[PDB]
Amino acid sequence: NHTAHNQSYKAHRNGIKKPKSHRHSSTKGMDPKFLRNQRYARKHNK
Amino acid sequence: MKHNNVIPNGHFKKHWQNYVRTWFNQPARKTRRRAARQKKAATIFPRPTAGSLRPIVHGQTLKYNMKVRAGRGFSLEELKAAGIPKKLAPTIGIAVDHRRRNR
Amino acid sequence: PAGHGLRSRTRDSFSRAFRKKGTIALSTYLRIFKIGDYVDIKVNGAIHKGMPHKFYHGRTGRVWNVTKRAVGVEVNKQVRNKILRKRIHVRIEHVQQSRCTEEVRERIKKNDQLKADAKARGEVISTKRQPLGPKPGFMVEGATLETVTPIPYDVVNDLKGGY
Amino acid sequence: VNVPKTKKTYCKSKECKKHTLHKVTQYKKGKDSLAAQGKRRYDRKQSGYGGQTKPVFHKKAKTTKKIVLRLQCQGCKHVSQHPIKRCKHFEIGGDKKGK
Amino acid sequence: GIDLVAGGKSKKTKRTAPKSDDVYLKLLVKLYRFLARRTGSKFNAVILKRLFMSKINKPPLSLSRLITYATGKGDNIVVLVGTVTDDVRAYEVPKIKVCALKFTETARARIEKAGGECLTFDQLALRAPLGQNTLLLRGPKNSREAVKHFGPAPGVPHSHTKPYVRAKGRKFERARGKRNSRGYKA
RNA sequence: CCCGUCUUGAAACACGGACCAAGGAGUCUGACAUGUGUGCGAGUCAACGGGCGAGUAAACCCGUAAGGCGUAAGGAAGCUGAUUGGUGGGAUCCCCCUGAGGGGUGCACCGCCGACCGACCUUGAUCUUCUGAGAAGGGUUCGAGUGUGAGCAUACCUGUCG
RNA sequence: GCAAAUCGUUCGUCUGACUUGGGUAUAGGGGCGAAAGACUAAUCGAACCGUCUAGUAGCUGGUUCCCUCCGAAGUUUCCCUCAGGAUAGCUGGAGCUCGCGUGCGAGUUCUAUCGGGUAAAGCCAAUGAUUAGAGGCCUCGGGGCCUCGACCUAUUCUCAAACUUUAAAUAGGUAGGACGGCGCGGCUGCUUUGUUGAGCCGCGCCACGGAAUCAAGAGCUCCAAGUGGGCCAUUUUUGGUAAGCAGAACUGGCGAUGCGGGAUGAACCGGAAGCCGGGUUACGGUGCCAAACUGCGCGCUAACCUAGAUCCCA
RNA sequence: AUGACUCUCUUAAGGUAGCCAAAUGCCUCGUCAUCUAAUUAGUGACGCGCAUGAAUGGAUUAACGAGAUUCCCACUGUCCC
RNA sequence: AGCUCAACGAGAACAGAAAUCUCGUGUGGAACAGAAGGGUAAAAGCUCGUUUGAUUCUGAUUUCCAGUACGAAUACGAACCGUGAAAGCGUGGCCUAACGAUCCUUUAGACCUUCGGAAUUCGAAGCUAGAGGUGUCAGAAAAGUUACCACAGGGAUAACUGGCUUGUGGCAGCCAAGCGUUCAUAGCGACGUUGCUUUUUGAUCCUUCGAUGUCGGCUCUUCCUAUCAUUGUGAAGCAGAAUUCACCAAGUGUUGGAUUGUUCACCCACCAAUAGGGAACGUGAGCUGGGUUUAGACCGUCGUGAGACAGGUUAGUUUUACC
RNA sequence: GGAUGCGAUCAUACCAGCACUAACGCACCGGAUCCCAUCAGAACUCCGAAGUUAAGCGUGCUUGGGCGAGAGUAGUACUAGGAUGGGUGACCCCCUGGGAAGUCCUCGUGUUGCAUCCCU
Ligand SMILES: [K+]
Ligand SMILES: [K+]
Ligand SMILES: [K+]
Ligand SMILES: [K+]
Ligand SMILES: [K+]
Ligand SMILES: [K+]
Ligand SMILES: [K+]
Ligand SMILES: [K+]
Ligand SMILES: [K+]
Ligand SMILES: [K+]
Ligand SMILES: [K+]
Ligand SMILES: [K+]
Ligand SMILES: [K+]
Ligand SMILES: [K+]
Ligand SMILES: [K+]
Ligand SMILES: [K+]
Ligand SMILES: [K+]
Ligand SMILES: [K+]
Ligand SMILES: [K+]
Ligand SMILES: [K+]
Ligand SMILES: [K+]
Ligand SMILES: [K+]
Ligand SMILES: [K+]
Ligand SMILES: [K+]
Ligand SMILES: [Mg+2]
Ligand SMILES: [Mg+2]
Ligand SMILES: [Mg+2]
Ligand SMILES: [Mg+2]
Ligand SMILES: [Mg+2]
Ligand SMILES: [Mg+2]
Ligand SMILES: [Mg+2]
Ligand SMILES: [Mg+2]
Ligand SMILES: [Mg+2]
Ligand SMILES: [Mg+2]
Ligand SMILES: [Mg+2]
Ligand SMILES: [Mg+2]
Ligand SMILES: [Mg+2]
Ligand SMILES: [Mg+2]
Ligand SMILES: [Mg+2]
Ligand SMILES: [Mg+2]
Ligand SMILES: [Mg+2]
Ligand SMILES: [Mg+2]
Ligand SMILES: [Mg+2]
Ligand SMILES: [Mg+2]
Ligand SMILES: [Mg+2]
Ligand SMILES: [Mg+2]
Ligand SMILES: [Mg+2]
Ligand SMILES: [Mg+2]
Ligand SMILES: [Mg+2]
Ligand SMILES: [Mg+2]
Ligand SMILES: [Mg+2]
Ligand SMILES: [Mg+2]
Ligand SMILES: [Mg+2]
Ligand SMILES: [Mg+2]
Ligand SMILES: [Mg+2]
Ligand SMILES: [Mg+2]
Ligand SMILES: [Mg+2]
Ligand SMILES: [Mg+2]
Ligand SMILES: [Mg+2]
Ligand SMILES: [Mg+2]
Ligand SMILES: [Mg+2]
Ligand SMILES: [Mg+2]
Ligand SMILES: [Mg+2]
Ligand SMILES: [Mg+2]
Ligand SMILES: [Mg+2]
Ligand SMILES: [Mg+2]
Ligand SMILES: [Mg+2]
Ligand SMILES: [Mg+2]
Ligand SMILES: [Mg+2]
Ligand SMILES: [Mg+2]
Ligand SMILES: [Mg+2]
Ligand SMILES: [Mg+2]
Ligand SMILES: [Mg+2]
Ligand SMILES: [Mg+2]
Ligand SMILES: [Mg+2]
Ligand SMILES: [Mg+2]
Ligand SMILES: [Mg+2]
Ligand SMILES: [Mg+2]
Ligand SMILES: [Mg+2]
Ligand SMILES: [Mg+2]
Ligand SMILES: [Mg+2]
Ligand SMILES: [Mg+2]
Ligand SMILES: [Mg+2]
Ligand SMILES: [Mg+2]
Ligand SMILES: [Mg+2]
Ligand SMILES: [Mg+2]
Ligand SMILES: [Mg+2]
Ligand SMILES: [Mg+2]
Ligand SMILES: [Mg+2]
Ligand SMILES: [Mg+2]
Ligand SMILES: [Mg+2]
Ligand SMILES: [Mg+2]
Ligand SMILES: [Mg+2]
Ligand SMILES: [Mg+2]
Ligand SMILES: [Mg+2]
Ligand SMILES: [Mg+2]
Ligand SMILES: [Mg+2]
Ligand SMILES: [Mg+2]
Ligand SMILES: [Mg+2]
Ligand SMILES: [Mg+2]
Ligand SMILES: [Mg+2]
Ligand SMILES: [Mg+2]
Ligand SMILES: [Mg+2]
Ligand SMILES: [Mg+2]
Ligand SMILES: [Zn+2]
Repeated sequence: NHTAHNQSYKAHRNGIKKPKSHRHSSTKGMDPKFLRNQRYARKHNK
Repeated sequence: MKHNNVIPNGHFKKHWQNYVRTWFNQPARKTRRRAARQKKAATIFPRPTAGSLRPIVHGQTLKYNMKVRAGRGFSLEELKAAGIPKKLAPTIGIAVDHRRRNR
Repeated sequence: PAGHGLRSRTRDSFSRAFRKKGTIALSTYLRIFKIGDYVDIKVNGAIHKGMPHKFYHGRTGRVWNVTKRAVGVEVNKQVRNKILRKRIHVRIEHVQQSRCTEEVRERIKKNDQLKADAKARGEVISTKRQPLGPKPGFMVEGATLETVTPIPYDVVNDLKGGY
Repeated sequence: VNVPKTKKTYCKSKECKKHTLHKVTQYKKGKDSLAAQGKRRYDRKQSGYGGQTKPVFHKKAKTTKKIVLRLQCQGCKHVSQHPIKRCKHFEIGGDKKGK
Repeated sequence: GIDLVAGGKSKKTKRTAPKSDDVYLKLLVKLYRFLARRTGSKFNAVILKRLFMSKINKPPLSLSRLITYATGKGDNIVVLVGTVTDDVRAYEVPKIKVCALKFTETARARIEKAGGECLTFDQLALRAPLGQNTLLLRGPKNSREAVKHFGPAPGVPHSHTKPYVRAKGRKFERARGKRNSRGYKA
């Protein structure tokens, strides 16, 4: 019916793969009120 | 069906193998048509091998109305303006088209 | 779904601690959360809104967003051969500020000054920590020696308090 | 399930774009037209020989339907539709509890 | 027994030579095998590796993009392991020294008209054996149709991958799964 | 211990096989796709046909507003249609210095964030033929888009499908 | 076999609904049937012949040269899905981007910190189950002032996968710098009573690499095969009297793998392998079979039951 | 002991005349009689009959049967052998 | 917003175990629609006041998970509202379940788009959001029978033997309450408890479905012992006779018949005795074919019917050795 | 040294009984015209200042209950890894490591921020 036998072995053949971490992360899903103001702040930055 | 591929739509469910048209006679057709033209040229000598004179007509629809091409034959109004009776025109190598209008 | 509800198997994990029910102390609502801070997720059973899935209970994550009543938390989740960066929002009642990095900031300053004090005197050093190494030799003053010997067996003593 | 006769809800009409009084009535599916393209195609498919050419559902399972409230704004005289959960007994303007 | 993976051998594959049979390319490879070995120049090593690469790994460089990257660098020699194409969108062509595997007929004419020079990699070795005063450029590798179909599948969330469809229109993959009015949008 | 075979497991009291010769099974074709080789390149393709030509089914030549694919997308449609890059890493090269050094250069690629075109929404000084034009100003929306093209032809392996 | 229905003996009927020749009529979803689905040219619960037709098959069988390299899966989800398919995982090929110890990587530990409710424990703690007496014997019932039981107080025996205050071992998460820190300025339509915050930006300065060990290196993409019946063992563990039974958990093993040992054996012990010479071992052995002591020591056993004689293991 | 009789629920009608452990009865090798030294067989009876019954024909029946069954006499290599 | 519940204690005409009223104690022992768990006390419970956030517009995230959809849930943004003095709370139900694609139909919304020669008005077709349902719930439109049967396969899977197991069946031991006139143990062994056996039946599904001939009897050999008789002995509640218990012991023997296809059983009779079993439930190219288990046929019950019946009945081809 | 207002930590702070308190406070307390409030001026609300520290609040005490800490229970129970270890089995010793919990015993009974005021 079911079994986890051999599944950890399969996962470790090429894993465990950690996601690539970049200096800047996506802003999707953050507070739109904060994001909108930040966009204006960069627009008038000098 | 497997993997990421375009959805197949081959129209090969009938008895298509009985309706295959090969082109192995393509060189022969070129030879036969050239011989027919050569034979025709001697028959109508000294009349030009290009055949009857054809009019200039516009291409149809918005996609081709900027170009001109050969039409079927000169209209009756065109022949009358040129002073050529319609019954005499075809006998001197002028194509006649009694259907074409002049807008 | 598919045989298990959202809060299945949470009888013990999501229950309040013994004699620690009722009103939530207000120091929970006076905490300040900034982007980049580390927080430990600990589900409070009394607050039913903005509560994380049972998996994220007992996990430490990094704050990536701040809202009026909740903080966005990034939590690692192992799925087969990959680690996924799960971004979840949780009401601040379920999060505690983690002390996993409490030593880092104070350690950097000490390293910076030690290197500065060594740079002026032209003595190259290393500020790295080291694990417990072997102890040096030393002398121990003699004292009365208590002799330890095996004890004769007694069946009557093979029971807590004896038979 | 008992629903009040009137209800003060948001109106999407550009005239109002605000909360206004609405009259509550129950939606009822209209009569199927013979001129609808789907009906025109089905009648063509059914003509001649071949018998029934489309499936006919038989294994009914639901014992209820999702009742839809028809809310007519009293300002702009426009209608909005608001479905409610499944229920076996439904009425509009029934006597309230206790009263 | 030894506790290693594949007996400690590498499982990576890289091109150690060109796949082409072009006799002129093989002569260039021989020339730059010698230059890389006897000079230790990083420029020569990079040039040698790129001569092995397949066609898609040697994308063309438009003349207009060549001009923009060469602005303010007239003295330097532009080097491209690939083909230089002409761009009708560029109007003013300054004099420039360009070394490339191939120049299109229009690109060569425009460069030569402007007083520039079109060089081959054997001529570059005589002028810059170590790559001195060179501007090494690469064309856009991922600007092609095939790449648009790569990445996450078209049907997964947050995907802009182009699907494989035999035609374009309302009747070709615009229904269920592509809008909320038909099941879901994906 | 008898080979072949299905099988968790075959020397099997599992099946095929008395012996030898010869014959005997992933092919051809259409569509598409990735990869690679080759030609040309914002183009590419002599493909129907024509002109011919080894007295010739080949080869050679011909695209004049032909056609296919590409060169512009979004929208159901009416329609409208790309103001032309900022930044963190980074190959190579140049200078100083001879440090896990500091400046200049910053291609490819990746991450991040604007702008532009379109669907949807929103916005409207000033004009107009009253329904259009558009000064300014937008959006947690949506797109197989734009921000100095990369394609087309052809050969073959592999894969999906008829 | 004389014979794809015959032979021997024995039997039914024998002037009749009798037997038989020839002619003639009925033809395939049709005929004909005193009816057996009988018969219709050795073919009948739908004849025979040709064609459609190389009919379709998730099922059975087979599938043709050599070395070399890499090398699986019996698991996930969906499916009138359960002998199948797709999907993800595992695998190959093609590379590409970089890197050479300054690596930012790790089926490991160390340091700091966080979560837990199993094992055990607990009832002299809640809930439930449960044994016995003791005192008080106020007040209730029971019977005969007495008296048993209810009651109250302090004790007491024994318990729980769906009880618990408490509470391990093992395992789980996070962090240990150059994507760090500080200083001075700037941007905002967000935020504040407030250039107050928040985030970002510019400039300047500092940053011996900021635990150990290792690092036959790291990242990224494309195309695609096979597989989706598993089985065994230590330990945890459910159903079952039990099973070489059925079903799960972690790891290893077999399957795909020979080789030495266990007499013999897919899984036990040892150990994994190019073709050879020398040396030494692992497990297991050194009376013969059979390479190596009837080696050097102590004790126990005497089996007139086939004394006894090596993990799994009989 | 049995139930003519009475009470009560109830059907379109409640199996009547007959017949039966039947080629139809589960229980069952039913009970009694008979046949035998001995009978799960046979026959004759008995019947609250799992599940008998009237042209889905019931109950009989002389004559007939390469039809199923039991017994007796004759007969015998079926058997003792 | 105010209030505090279950229960108990002490009090009050009728009034009591239990009506209502008063005080006191009261960590929730109550209540919160439903299953269970968790959660909650100036509340999430109870009583009142005002109300419709059970609203409109997208997107993001979680659970499921392929990191697809659906359902459900959560955190924001932009509107419009409710409630409160206000902070604040409210996007249904305290939390964990309560539900549904394509096509088609129908409704709502947008002084919207199209009907392709140009217009107008009907009609029709589109765009956006809901509704009518698929419960086999990622969603065909679906009744039987075959004993007249067919094909592809399956030992992935039943009906024998064998194997594991031994609950059940069978056989044996230990303790000693009691029985035995007296007397635990001549002979017995309650309450318990330890085993053996594979001549019972089950459990399992490992071998066999390109087939291991499937009941019983007949015939014939060999083997076992847990000994019925026979040889030699010990014990007795063994006077004799007969009988019982136990030991060595498998050398020899263990029969003729009625009824039944039987295995089993039962009776008659003889006998020293008429013990129990194995050998692929020994034995079909050894027989036999009564039974079971093809096709004909009858009855009863069941079914509308075709037909069904570990119900009864009768007729029904038993092939080959020379390796 | 304290009180009061707002608090933080939420029993070392709770519960029970007994005892005690200068000053300013905090209370009890007086009244019901107005706002408000009920069956009920009890509560809530408003206005007030005659009386009292009786209660509340505060502090102390108890071989008090509870709670908190230690010791002990105990290297015990359990547990990770190992063995061609023992044993018919059930189970168990040893090796490399980790390591609890009632009873009993001792001790403790809050700490503290801002503001105002009293002791002054
Ligand atoms: K032809
Ligand atoms: K369950
Ligand atoms: K039809
Ligand atoms: K096979
Ligand atoms: K097989
Ligand atoms: K064989
Ligand atoms: K593909
Ligand atoms: K073209
Ligand atoms: K041409
Ligand atoms: K649209
Ligand atoms: K005769
Ligand atoms: K037929
Ligand atoms: K199948
Ligand atoms: K305990
Ligand atoms: K208890
Ligand atoms: K697959
Ligand atoms: K007869
Ligand atoms: K309230
Ligand atoms: K009370
Ligand atoms: K289904
Ligand atoms: K047994
Ligand atoms: K078989
Ligand atoms: K035989
Ligand atoms: K017969
Ligand atoms: Mg066909
Ligand atoms: Mg023409
Ligand atoms: Mg599902
Ligand atoms: Mg699951
Ligand atoms: Mg018609
Ligand atoms: Mg009709
Ligand atoms: Mg080696
Ligand atoms: Mg290998
Ligand atoms: Mg629809
Ligand atoms: Mg989605
Ligand atoms: Mg098998
Ligand atoms: Mg084999
Ligand atoms: Mg065998
Ligand atoms: Mg086979
Ligand atoms: Mg054979
Ligand atoms: Mg051959
Ligand atoms: Mg190509
Ligand atoms: Mg053209
Ligand atoms: Mg438009
Ligand atoms: Mg725009
Ligand atoms: Mg003869
Ligand atoms: Mg006919
Ligand atoms: Mg006849
Ligand atoms: Mg028949
Ligand atoms: Mg035929
Ligand atoms: Mg389906
Ligand atoms: Mg198979
Ligand atoms: Mg796959
Ligand atoms: Mg812990
Ligand atoms: Mg648990
Ligand atoms: Mg528990
Ligand atoms: Mg326990
Ligand atoms: Mg399979
Ligand atoms: Mg499976
Ligand atoms: Mg099995
Ligand atoms: Mg296999
Ligand atoms: Mg052995
Ligand atoms: Mg050797
Ligand atoms: Mg010796
Ligand atoms: Mg009668
Ligand atoms: Mg009868
Ligand atoms: Mg009889
Ligand atoms: Mg007889
Ligand atoms: Mg009779
Ligand atoms: Mg009847
Ligand atoms: Mg009848
Ligand atoms: Mg009769
Ligand atoms: Mg008669
Ligand atoms: Mg007759
Ligand atoms: Mg509940
Ligand atoms: Mg909600
Ligand atoms: Mg208000
Ligand atoms: Mg809800
Ligand atoms: Mg809710
Ligand atoms: Mg629907
Ligand atoms: Mg429609
Ligand atoms: Mg028209
Ligand atoms: Mg389904
Ligand atoms: Mg049928
Ligand atoms: Mg099997
Ligand atoms: Mg007994
Ligand atoms: Mg066979
Ligand atoms: Mg055979
Ligand atoms: Mg045989
Ligand atoms: Mg014996
Ligand atoms: Mg006597
Ligand atoms: Mg004998
Ligand atoms: Mg007989
Ligand atoms: Mg047997
Ligand atoms: Mg047999
Ligand atoms: Mg035989
Ligand atoms: Mg036979
Ligand atoms: Mg037989
Ligand atoms: Mg028979
Ligand atoms: Mg029959
Ligand atoms: Mg009937
Ligand atoms: Mg018969
Ligand atoms: Mg008063
Ligand atoms: Mg006082
Ligand atoms: Mg005390
Ligand atoms: Zn309105």
